[PDB]
Amino acid sequence: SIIDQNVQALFNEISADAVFVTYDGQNIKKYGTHLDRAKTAYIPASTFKIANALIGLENHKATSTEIFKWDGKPRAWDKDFTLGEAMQASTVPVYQELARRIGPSLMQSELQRIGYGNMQIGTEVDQFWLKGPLTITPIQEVKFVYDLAQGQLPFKPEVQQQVKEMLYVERRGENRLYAKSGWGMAVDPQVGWYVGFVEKQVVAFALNMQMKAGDDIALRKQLSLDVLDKLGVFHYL
Repeated sequence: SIIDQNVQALFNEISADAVFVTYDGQNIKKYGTHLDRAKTAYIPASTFKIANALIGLENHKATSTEIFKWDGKPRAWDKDFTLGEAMQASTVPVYQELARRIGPSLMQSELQRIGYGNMQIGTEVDQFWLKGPLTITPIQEVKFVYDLAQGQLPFKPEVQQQVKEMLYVERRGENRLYAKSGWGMAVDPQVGWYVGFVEKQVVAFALNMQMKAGDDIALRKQLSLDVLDKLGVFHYL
């Protein structure tokens, strides 16, 4: 139980309300300073690129090799991107284009079919994950990416594999970290995400915390890695 205590003391210096959820396919565990966040719905922000990529590839609106060309309008995003490149750079305009290719009718039925969050897209097909009304709980996120890791989402296995590897961050020996960050700036309060999984057996995780303008952009990932290390899920080299 000192493992749990070590994790909790990490959050002790973090002033922002935070929860960190893990899921190993059987047990949900919750850490942080405000555990109720785990069952509160928030906008997915850029964590929604996982579901967007899946829906896009599944419905033949893009391939993982296709290049989304820069249109010359300044946005490091000022270049051509594959979905994979755009995933890691978190290039919002690229995924907005993908959403526009899917269209509101397909996006709506797909989110309903897979049961993603509250499954609400409103009237703007390229804004709903950034401004609402789409919301999802951290627990929902961890179960979602857990299924992705296992190829058990309701998509073609090849589609799940392609998106899975777009999330690949690093390996340590044989252990692999997959992750996607998010920062919903257009909502009040702002929400920060770091969701992913470690493939050893799979342990999915979701950091979910309050954000404010000026916050360190690297904190989400460093905090998450520190926690995964303390839990012994992904030890530092």
